[PDB]
Amino acid sequence: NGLDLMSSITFSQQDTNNLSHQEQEYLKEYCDLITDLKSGDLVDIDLSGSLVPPSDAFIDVRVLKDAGEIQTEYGVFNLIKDSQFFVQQSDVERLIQQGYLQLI
Amino acid sequence: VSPQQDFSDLMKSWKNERCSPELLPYPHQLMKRLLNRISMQSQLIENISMGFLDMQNESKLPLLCMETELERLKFVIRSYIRCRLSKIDKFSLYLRQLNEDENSLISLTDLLSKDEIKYHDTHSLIWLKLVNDSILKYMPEELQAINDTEGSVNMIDEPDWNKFVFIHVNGPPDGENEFGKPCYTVTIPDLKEEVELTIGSIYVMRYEVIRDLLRDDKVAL
Amino acid sequence: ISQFSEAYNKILRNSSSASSCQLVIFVSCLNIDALCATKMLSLLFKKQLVQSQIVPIFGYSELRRHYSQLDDNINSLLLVGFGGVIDLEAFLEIDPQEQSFRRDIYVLDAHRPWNLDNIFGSQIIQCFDDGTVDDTLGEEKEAYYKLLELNDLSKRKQRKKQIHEYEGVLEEYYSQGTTVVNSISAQIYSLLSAIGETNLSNLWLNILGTTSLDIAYAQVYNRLYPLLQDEVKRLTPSSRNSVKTPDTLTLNIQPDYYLFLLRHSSLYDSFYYSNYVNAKLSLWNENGKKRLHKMFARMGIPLSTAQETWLYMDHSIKRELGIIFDKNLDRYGLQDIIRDGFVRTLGYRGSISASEFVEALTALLEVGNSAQKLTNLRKRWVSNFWLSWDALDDRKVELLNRGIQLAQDLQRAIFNTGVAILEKKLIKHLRIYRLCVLQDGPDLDLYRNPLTLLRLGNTLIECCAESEDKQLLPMVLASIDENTDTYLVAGLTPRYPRGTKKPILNNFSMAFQQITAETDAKVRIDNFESSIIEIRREDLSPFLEKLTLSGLL
Amino acid sequence: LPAHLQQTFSPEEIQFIVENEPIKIFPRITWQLITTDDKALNNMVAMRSTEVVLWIALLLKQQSKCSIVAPQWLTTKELDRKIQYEKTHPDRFSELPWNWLVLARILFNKAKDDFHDPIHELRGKIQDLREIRQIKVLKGLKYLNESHLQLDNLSLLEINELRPFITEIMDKLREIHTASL
Repeated sequence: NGLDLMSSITFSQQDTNNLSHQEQEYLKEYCDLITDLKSGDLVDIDLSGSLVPPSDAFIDVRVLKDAGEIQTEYGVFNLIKDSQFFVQQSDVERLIQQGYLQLI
Repeated sequence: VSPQQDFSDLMKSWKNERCSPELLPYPHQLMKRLLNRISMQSQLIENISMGFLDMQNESKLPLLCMETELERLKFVIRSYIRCRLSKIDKFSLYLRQLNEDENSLISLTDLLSKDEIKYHDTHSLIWLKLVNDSILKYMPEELQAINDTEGSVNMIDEPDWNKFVFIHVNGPPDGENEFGKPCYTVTIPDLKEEVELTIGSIYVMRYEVIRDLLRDDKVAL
Repeated sequence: ISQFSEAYNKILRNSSSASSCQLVIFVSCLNIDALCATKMLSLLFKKQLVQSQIVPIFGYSELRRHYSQLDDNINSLLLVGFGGVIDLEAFLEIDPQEQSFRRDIYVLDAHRPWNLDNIFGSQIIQCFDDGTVDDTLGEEKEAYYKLLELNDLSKRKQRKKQIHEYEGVLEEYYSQGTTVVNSISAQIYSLLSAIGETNLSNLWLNILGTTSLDIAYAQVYNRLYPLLQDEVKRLTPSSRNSVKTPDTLTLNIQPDYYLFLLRHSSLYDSFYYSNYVNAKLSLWNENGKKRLHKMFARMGIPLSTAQETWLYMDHSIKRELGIIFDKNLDRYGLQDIIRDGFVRTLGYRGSISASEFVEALTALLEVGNSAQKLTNLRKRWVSNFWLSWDALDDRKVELLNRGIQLAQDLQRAIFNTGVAILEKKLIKHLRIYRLCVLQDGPDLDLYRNPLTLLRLGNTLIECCAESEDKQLLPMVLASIDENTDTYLVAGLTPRYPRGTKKPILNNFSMAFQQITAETDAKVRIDNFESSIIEIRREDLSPFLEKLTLSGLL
Repeated sequence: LPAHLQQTFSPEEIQFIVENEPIKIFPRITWQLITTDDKALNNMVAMRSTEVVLWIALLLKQQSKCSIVAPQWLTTKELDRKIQYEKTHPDRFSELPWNWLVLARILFNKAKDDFHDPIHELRGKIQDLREIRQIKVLKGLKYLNESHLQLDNLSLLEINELRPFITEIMDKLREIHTASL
């Protein structure tokens, strides 16, 4: 999840309806369960991401057919297919999980 | 009490955590003073970053430094707790059986975080609720309770104290436990005779024989 | 009109901030010089860790889609290779915002003459005109201070006579051919040396830049060798090898050849496809093809040894490669082959000729990848740009070779089809100028790219004129596959046989704008270059007739 | 849920760890910053060595505003005594900085031009000392028993690579043997 600005659980998990609704209730209840952990910190997390440590600390992201510009947080990165942003690890973590960025 | 030391202890805790087969006490005294400290510097850097634009009709370096640092240490604890929550996910039952029993130390406000306890009970709850409307309907009368039969078993597992963990022996010498020839500590495995332990050399053994050394932090993992 | 270092400190002060930054440097467009420039530029930014956007623009019309759409916080803008011809102040408009204007658009261009509206009347620039044409250039200087802001009947008549007096000479200016003075890269390096960075791969970027265009003239480049060779003298990896050594291990001077792909292809195929030698030896002809073999009979190089890849040829032939050519080539009139060139050796991988590298990148640009189709195609070129951008990096060589296996193939296409033309004698000498059109051919997919027709057009204008009396006459080409009769037609410039008296200033730029202003029949300047335009087969023929007359040259 | 690895450290994580070790630097520079854990420094004097943490040296090296010192143990003339001392004690692994692999990767990426005779030498040396030492580990690994091992002085990376293996088949081995008495 998914990740900035989560901001809702949607379009994820290609299994979708094919997987049992009994599990999906558990699932939605579970991400609802983790929203509270998100709400205790206050760290901040930013926990869902950054399993792999920052270096250093600016990277280069090459657009991958994404539109864009949807980068509202922090700044309007103005997403544009065939455009690489010499941007800090910060918004890279959040945006790489979605599927916009490609090369770290 | 120094920041650097709280950090060294943070790292120490982090390694000891990812190494050991089981859960460790929740170190609130430190982890909370860091959870206050980062709330301080994250506000401070945004304040100095915003005040910096006023002298602007210079050097971004201490700001970049600072910020990178904060990314590193905000990673560290996030690995920590993202790990512990997993071991809670695996030990939820064991912990439950540990809670219903009197002796010795249950979850309380200590063994788990005031944040973690919520995660534990809610996960446990929604899990039981999942399996309940899924496969227990259709409920065996003996199998109503989730606990030992015994066998096999279930869970119970895994407070596994015999698992191997790489350990590196470090701690202040008085010249407590040093019996020679090089140094501390005992050892005394139950199945075997002492090696015993040498301090400049890492020696892999069971987690149980060393748990007390772990408590004292006389051996890193 | 400014010190490079000071323009630099300006783009420094408006740059670094919270949030960073913001600037979009526009790399444009299809010209290898652009890469050469903006890569050392981008590396320079990464040095001070200044955030940047970098945009692969193709179409000149395409730039409007960008600048008009996304701009928010960007107080300092940079642009490359555009605006020297057509002014963006009118094109973008601007509309002054807030003296001490908030946004500074730097425009870097090698093209001349500058637009009149650009240099004088400072709004968006911050011009890069420095230092090539300063000049004066008194013709643009009197163009404004006179014009602006401009018994009484004779003073009115006198005044107006003066106004037209300035307007005539002014009309001489800005109506003219577009010709590159110096490679933008060179100047970025002049900007770079004042800051104090001597970096080796940087310098290699300069060498790449300069040698981007030697396919087309020099023109000043013949005297650029001091400005490079001295720099190659300002550094050195080791006083003596010390073989290799595995690191530094850098670029050096060698007797390089306009000969094509000597090091990464078989020798015989390296003459047979080379561009300068296509001409003098009449290689499209079967009767001339033999003359090559006679060259090899003169060299004592086996035919079988000529067919073998250059890495593996015997050592004796290598040591004699700089001699045998002296002994023989002189007799065939081929005496201009041996340049003093630059070669960077990566050691155990191989070595690479400055020029051949450029052949690799060009190779990358077109291959190895109703308005929806053209947009999607130009898009494919935009993606492909980065596939070409990556090859510049040292750490990945693995794909650079994917360029070279292409660069060979392209020639094998280009040469082939090129010969397919001369067999039918499709050249129309006309009267005022030479002209051609390809009505049919194999694999027009390769010919979609502007630069492909720049190189085919180049080998062809090079082939027709050795010289080859008389009268170097600019050439025209056309091709069509899909996108409903787009029939791309690129302007060209004559080639002197190494003895070049005048720049000669391609006039198609003007001749096309005269027609866009006349009946404008399906005429599209959409491509960034003034020499190359688009047309439809319906309106191409009346366009060709209106091209024939009135001739501006 | 850490997913990977999870029981062993990640190769990257051990660099993430080692970069917390301080090493000396040669600053070109002449705010504050307190940061948190640094403690340093009063404004660094150009042409004056000083002790700081690694990740900042690397950070300030990307900007080439500082020249890192070479470690006294990283030299080819120094390494020579170490492989000499290693061939001649086939049992013990000698004396290691314990980070030496990972510092050998890190300091070679950027700092390489700072070293005296870095080229085609030290990499040849440590790629060697990372050879005979590795096979010596695989031939010292036949003696496996529960529960003890002397791995003596051994790198963090070397620990991390073989960890799942040893601490897994020790958990199949000791598992039958504890349980058969």
